[PDB]
Amino acid sequence: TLDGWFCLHDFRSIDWAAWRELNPGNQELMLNELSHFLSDMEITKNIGEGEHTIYSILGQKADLVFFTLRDSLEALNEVENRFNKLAIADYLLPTYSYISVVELSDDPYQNKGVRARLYPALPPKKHICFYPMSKKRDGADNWYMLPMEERQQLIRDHGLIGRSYAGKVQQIIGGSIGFDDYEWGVTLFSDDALEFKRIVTEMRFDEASARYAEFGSFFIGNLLLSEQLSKLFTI
Amino acid sequence: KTLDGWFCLHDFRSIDWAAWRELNPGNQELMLNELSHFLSDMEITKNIGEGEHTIYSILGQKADLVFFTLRDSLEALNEVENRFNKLAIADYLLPTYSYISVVELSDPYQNKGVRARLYPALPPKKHICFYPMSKKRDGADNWYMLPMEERQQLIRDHGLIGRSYAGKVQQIIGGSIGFDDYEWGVTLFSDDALEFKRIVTEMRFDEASARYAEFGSFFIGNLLLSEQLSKLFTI
Amino acid sequence: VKTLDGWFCLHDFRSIDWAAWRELNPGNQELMLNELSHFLSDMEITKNIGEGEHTIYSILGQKADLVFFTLRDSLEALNEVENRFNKLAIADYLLPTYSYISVVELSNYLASHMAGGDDPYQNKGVRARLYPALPPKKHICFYPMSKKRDGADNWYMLPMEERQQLIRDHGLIGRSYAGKVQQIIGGSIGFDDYEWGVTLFSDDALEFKRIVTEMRFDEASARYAEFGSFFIGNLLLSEQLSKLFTI
Amino acid sequence: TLDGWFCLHDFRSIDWAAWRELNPGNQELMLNELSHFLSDMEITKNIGEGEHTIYSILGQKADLVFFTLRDSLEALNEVENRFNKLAIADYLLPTYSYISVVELSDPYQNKGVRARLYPALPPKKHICFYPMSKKRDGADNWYMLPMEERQQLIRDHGLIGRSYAGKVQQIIGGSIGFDDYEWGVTLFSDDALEFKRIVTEMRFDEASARYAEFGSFFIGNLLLSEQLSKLFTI
Amino acid sequence: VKTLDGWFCLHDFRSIDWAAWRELNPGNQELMLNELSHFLSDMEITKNIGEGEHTIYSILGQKADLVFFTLRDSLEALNEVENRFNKLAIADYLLPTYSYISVVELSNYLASHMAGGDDPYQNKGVRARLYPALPPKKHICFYPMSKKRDGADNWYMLPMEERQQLIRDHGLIGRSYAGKVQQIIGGSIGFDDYEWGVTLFSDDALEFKRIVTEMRFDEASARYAEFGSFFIGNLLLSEQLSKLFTI
Ligand SMILES: [K+]
Ligand SMILES: [K+]
Ligand SMILES: [K+]
Ligand SMILES: [K+]
Ligand SMILES: [K+]
Repeated sequence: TLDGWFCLHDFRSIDWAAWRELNPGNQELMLNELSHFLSDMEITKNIGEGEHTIYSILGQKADLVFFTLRDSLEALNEVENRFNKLAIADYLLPTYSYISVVELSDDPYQNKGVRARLYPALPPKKHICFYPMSKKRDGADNWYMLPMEERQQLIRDHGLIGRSYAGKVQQIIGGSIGFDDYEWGVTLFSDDALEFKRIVTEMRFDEASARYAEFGSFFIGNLLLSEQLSKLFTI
Repeated sequence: KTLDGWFCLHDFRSIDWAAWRELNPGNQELMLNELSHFLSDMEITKNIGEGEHTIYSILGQKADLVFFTLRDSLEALNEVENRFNKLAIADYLLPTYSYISVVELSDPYQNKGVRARLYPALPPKKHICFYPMSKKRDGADNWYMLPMEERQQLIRDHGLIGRSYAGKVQQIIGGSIGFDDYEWGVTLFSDDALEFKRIVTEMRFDEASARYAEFGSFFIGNLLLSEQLSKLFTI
Repeated sequence: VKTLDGWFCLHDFRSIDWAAWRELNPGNQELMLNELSHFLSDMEITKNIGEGEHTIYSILGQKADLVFFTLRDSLEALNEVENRFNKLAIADYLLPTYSYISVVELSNYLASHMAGGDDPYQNKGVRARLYPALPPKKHICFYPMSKKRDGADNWYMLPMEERQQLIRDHGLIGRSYAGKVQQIIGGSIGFDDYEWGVTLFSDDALEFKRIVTEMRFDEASARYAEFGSFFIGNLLLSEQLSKLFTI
Repeated sequence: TLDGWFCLHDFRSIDWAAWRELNPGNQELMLNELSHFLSDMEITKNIGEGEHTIYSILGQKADLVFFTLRDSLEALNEVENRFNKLAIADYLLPTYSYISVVELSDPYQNKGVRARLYPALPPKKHICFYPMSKKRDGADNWYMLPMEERQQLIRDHGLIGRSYAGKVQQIIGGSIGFDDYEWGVTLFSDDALEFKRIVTEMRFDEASARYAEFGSFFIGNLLLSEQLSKLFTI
Repeated sequence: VKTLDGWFCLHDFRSIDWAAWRELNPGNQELMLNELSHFLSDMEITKNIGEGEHTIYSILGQKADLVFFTLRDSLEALNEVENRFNKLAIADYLLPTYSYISVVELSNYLASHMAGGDDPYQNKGVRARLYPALPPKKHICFYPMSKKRDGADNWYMLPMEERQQLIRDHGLIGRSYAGKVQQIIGGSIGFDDYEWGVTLFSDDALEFKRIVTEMRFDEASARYAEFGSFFIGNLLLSEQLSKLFTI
């Protein structure tokens, strides 16, 4: 398999109780520093050395997710440390995270059609859906014990689903074997959140997932631009 | 395929009685008045027909209160969530659990009986019961690997039980595949709590649930009107 | 599959915040304990009029320091006890660690009374089970449990007569411990995370270990029982609460 | 099944941050109170009413374990409450605990049996604790086995512990009805590698291989009362 | 089913409390960083006299920020390092998030040395594996694991000759990533919650994903492996600390 950018899903909850105690002046300074940090990220993306986006997560799991993509673990780890060193980061409590690397099955690494997948531009879709997953190794339902022939056939039929949801849902698959607790981090983008439920359900009735898919938690959110972050942190 | 309605937020909170006690009577009253106006705007959204909301006092240590909110978009639902947390009193309402889903039903949308289910008016029943569930995918007991006909039969016989409790137990089924950790969010309303125990027990002896259902935690509570909030928060 | 249901129950486990408690002066500790004694006397009044029950046991281990087992005829009454308790000044030092909600349950697998076109709730023998007076046994044992639904071992796919047989044989063991162990079975399907909440009372702790062990070799439990956490404790009277909260 | 002393495994973590903020004056006073506490524990030991020991645990699970044995649940709980009421206990955060009773699958007045039911804790250099239960999962159901089969398994299992005798001392505490697992196993040895050897060897015997379910494992080093002041001294 | 055992191991995962650390002035932060430096210099001495090893990596994600992998020849020494570490003033800002105790292990499935009535612990080649020098690779990968004992897939019920074949085929994959991935196998049966603590080192993190994936398709792991949490990190030298702890 061919690998692309290293990915970080960073889920945060806003400590409103502490944030409320800050005067408007200091709240302004911390947001000013954040905007500067966000402009930094934008520059890295403009030179094609990374990607990033922010979505507001629903429910008590988190308030925000910071999805970041970079060319190396060193180039990903300093973003994480640089972010935590921000003043406002004290009010962004860690609730969950995920580490992965963009994954995909004559040089392919120059094929500009393949580059668009390994180093994907993040679409500004209204909504986002994230969940980790793994392939089962339980009794008769053991994905990794399947023959090469049958196992590939399951992947074939599975791919036809996402193929049918083209223009409705965009997927980013990140392998996490050796990097995190599950085997894949799946990120979905769409302007209609209902499409997330439809594709994952339709997938769940397909044998590939119906028999071998193990799922972690599901996180769903809405697009959050810089022009929306200010009113968000304004009580 | 299914039909979807309002997006749902079950927001469970525990009351920080230790912290709340430290507030003088004056400050406690101001925060209640701020909450009162918040609920007033919730009532506006309810009247205009762009959602619903209700509050119940939960029994046990899982929570003290549940804020069940329904809206016509995820943006609107996240708005209520953040706006709620920005309240002064919210600092004393600690998050213990939450669930995200959308009202689900298996043209119809302009059929005045269907929309009544997809956009349900919350009845002022004396008790509520909530629990998340999922259909199992474990060996011989795999719901999503069953033939279509066998599935319909199991759903059919399951449906027979629900209609037998009509007039005693009102249900709201919220699909959460792609939205949360389980596959459905079940909400029951009844004036007799024991009806919850009767319908869920009877269901559990039906094959659809007996063989294929997985259950999360169960939350039961009592109806709490806005007028009774002042008395509740008075030590 | 049918049940007779009595009092709604609350097992309220609490841990004592000794760090915060030792900061109060004896005068303030006295006022809080005074308010608690009043609260507990209120509970006793409800008991004396036959509209509920309550008891306190000291739990061993880090799971909890105290359990407050309370029984009431409605969830509105039960919740009110809960809210009223937390509003106590001393409750700020009683940290929640675990709880359970159930209702006293009598299943119809075996009979509890003669069936003669007759109202069971008027049967005093039945009422003594539905609305049980709590015995002042020296020790308590609580654990939630459920019936498995796992492949070949699926309790809820069994025929009625087969479940009857299993409950019957299970019962034989249960009644061999009559006079040594008293049992309160609370159904919690639809009310909590497990399907039942079992409370045992005895003047000898080892009896808890004996009955549960012997049950575990009986097919009803050996094959179909799924257990949660176990809690063991000692009876705590009001006349030794002041000694407990005194450092 | 014969039953002896009631047991408490009390695992604690040291709040170094809060402990550091205390000036050495308070720290010494709290350590003195703990010394008087442990002094009274030794009296109970010498008269023959109970036992106690302390071990420094490795890893983040805990820093210390207080293993206490008493004749009744009243006395055990009293020590537990007496311990928490100590000023120093505020800096000893609870991380894990276990309740059991010394189990032995008129014998009660025989010195030989009493040595088992009411065991003196050896001052071995190391300790190992883990809870466990017997499986009731599908075809692997220990409690649905015929007695004759179950007896042979226990017999084949017993042979292992006896070969490790003198190198590893074991205290089995039954916890059915008392805690979340069915047994609490405590091992003592002057060589921690012996723990790894006996548990490994046991796990290949059909009794544990097929029917054992384990909880968390805790390893620690012997810690005397005189070593506490230098442990808590930064 | 014997093993050769070397240094006792401690993986100490920590997270940086940036909020509290920020409140500290650079004068005090400097002082704590200096104390940490003297601590690591003492660790270097122990390493130079040959009484153990130690290294530090920066973990990615919220699981941790740092891991302090330490190796010693006794549990007394290993626990003293642990106690000394926490007694550091800077340690208050290093919150414990996870840990794993184990000992460097060589299984007897395949031979590590030739026969001869010849003590293996005197073999220079064996000692190099039991008391391994930590390679300064760019990245690290740690994960605990255990062999399954679930129904048909029961590793500990397998015949010896079958476990051998499985480990043999398993070893071929590991031996194929030579010069790219170095492995430290720490046995933890009786020491921690899993049966092994596996530590990988490589200058290319993708090799971790490559080896574990290929391994997971081999029957030994495809059928019998149980995995815990995975931790991925970047190498961090003592001179890089002050850089890291500068806001
Ligand atoms: K949120
Ligand atoms: K409550
Ligand atoms: K206790
Ligand atoms: K430790
Ligand atoms: K990190």
